[PDB]
Amino acid sequence: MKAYMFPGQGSQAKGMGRALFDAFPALTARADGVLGYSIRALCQDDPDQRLSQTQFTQPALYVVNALSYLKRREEEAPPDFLAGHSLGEFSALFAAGVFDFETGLALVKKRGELMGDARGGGMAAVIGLDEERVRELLDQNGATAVDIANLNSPSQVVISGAKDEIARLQVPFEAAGAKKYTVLRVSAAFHSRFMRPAMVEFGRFLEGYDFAPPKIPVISNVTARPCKADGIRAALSEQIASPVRWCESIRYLMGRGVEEFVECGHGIVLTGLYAQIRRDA
Ligand SMILES: [Ca+2]
Repeated sequence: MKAYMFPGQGSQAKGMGRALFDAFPALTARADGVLGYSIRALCQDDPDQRLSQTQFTQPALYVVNALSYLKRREEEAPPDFLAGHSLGEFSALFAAGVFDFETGLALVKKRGELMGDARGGGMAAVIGLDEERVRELLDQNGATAVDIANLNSPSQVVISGAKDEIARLQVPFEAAGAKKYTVLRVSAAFHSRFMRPAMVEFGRFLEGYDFAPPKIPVISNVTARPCKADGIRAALSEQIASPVRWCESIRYLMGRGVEEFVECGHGIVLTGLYAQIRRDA
């Protein structure tokens, strides 16, 4: 059995998707229709570093992920399971037939606007400590406005919360054995109950759409279990205010009997996470 993994923010790069745009002109033009700019120019030329601005990053990654998937479906057998990292979930649900290409793109455009417009708090990526050790350190250092935002591998965790606490935790984390601690360039403390207003707004936005049942199961970042057909809105809206349970999602699939994990989209970010999850499991 085989799973496709769709990457999210952080995996974008100038020049990405070039060959896919060439091969899928209809979807390239349809994407332009939703966005109002050339999607190819955004990805290839990266005008004014817009690719690092989340309201453009998210559409770019969605389109490249979606076209990467369709290329794979022409050339090899369908996957048995799908999973996407944050933005990646939207491309996973597109692949599963939950919504059409345009709808998915409209949803990520809105997601990018909400997250770009978000204010308050920050985030840091931590390499070299497990979840338990991270939780212990937050406690020990009195960081009661900081929580775990991403569980990406057994040694890769993202934390999220009050800006001053995110700053102050760096040295103690490094002294505890973190191989790297990097304060991220983001608008706000994503993936905490802090983002509840954005969650509510996105949920209400999603009421205006009509979804179809997934034809291939999609593992939710919120639950680390397959999305229910009647729970698409909760899975997508609550995701932005909930911890991203990526490591658990991959372990769930391994426990189900999935042996092959393939990254579907630009880069090798999820491939590297998979190597670490598999090495530990
Ligand atoms: Ca509806």
